[PDB]
Amino acid sequence: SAVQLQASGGGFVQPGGSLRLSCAASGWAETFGHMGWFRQAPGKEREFVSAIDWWDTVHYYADSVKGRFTISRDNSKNTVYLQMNSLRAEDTATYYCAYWDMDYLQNSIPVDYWGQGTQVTVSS
Amino acid sequence: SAVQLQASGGGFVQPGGSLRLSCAASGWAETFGHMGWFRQAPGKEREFVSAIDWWDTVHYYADSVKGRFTISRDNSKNTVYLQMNSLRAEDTATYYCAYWDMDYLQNSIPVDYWGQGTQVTVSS
Amino acid sequence: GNYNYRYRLFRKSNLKPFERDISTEIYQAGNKPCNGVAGVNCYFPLQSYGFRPTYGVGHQPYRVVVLSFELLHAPATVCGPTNLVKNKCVNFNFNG
Repeated sequence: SAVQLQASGGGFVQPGGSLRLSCAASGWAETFGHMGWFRQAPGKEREFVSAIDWWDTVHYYADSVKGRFTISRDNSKNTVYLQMNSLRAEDTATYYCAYWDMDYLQNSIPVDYWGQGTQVTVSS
Repeated sequence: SAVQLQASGGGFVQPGGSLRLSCAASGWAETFGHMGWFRQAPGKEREFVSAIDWWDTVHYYADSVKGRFTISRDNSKNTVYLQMNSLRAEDTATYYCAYWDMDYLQNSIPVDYWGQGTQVTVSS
Repeated sequence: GNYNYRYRLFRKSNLKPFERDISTEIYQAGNKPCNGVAGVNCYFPLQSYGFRPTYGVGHQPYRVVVLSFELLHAPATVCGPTNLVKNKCVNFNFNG
């Protein structure tokens, strides 16, 4: 029930473009649960970003990322993919991959796991 | 320990009906014991009904109540319910909301604290 | 989400009775060296608490206060509520 979720990649990109977030599990979990991301603006508290299951059936997007950020898992690669569009200010922060554990979502409240993140910077 | 119990609910159920009780707790206790109901069948000995763990990790059921009883604690007002599905016509008893003041129930006979009797008849 | 409250899970060493630990260094979890940089075989011992009123009671926050008395001699500090006799067999309760 301890995962060393491995994350890699990053770089510097320009505003108004698009990118992707990386979150891969390299440890032994507690079950086949949900995957997501959390962000923290400088001087602000950590903010929930997106939620998606192991089979991309349910698609919970944040309103700040709706219509632009399209999360989706993989046919076989076992990796959800938050593909961005038309980047705004709130989406540029230090991201941490989220991981919940549930099938039928009574509430999106219980978290179970955390992992490393990817250094994505969006500036001219 | 000195624990006060706040049980309410009941009514006049029917053959195949159901109940949705409540039992709030208030008062200092030696330990966080389990709430629940010791119902004696009318004229019978006090019998365990269904006990929930205070941490909501252990659920209990009995043959006389299986399939037609369930106990659940309110997360907001801390009033543990007794909500069931298709309770039979023989449960014309007075239900005491007893209180085992122990973290684990080795045996149900020693019931440190107790509750008030809920008298509900079952007839249309 | 009250993430201000935090707990520790990936701590290598146990704590003695009434021992405080405040170090937040990245915990080195295994074989591959990290040189103080989180990654393979390395976790952050501190984890924020997911604390919302919408939660399970077991997952719900609980405020715990622990008091450790010393029922022994020397002047105490707390003793709810006299006049000393000086030659007669009389029960005494001098500071405890």
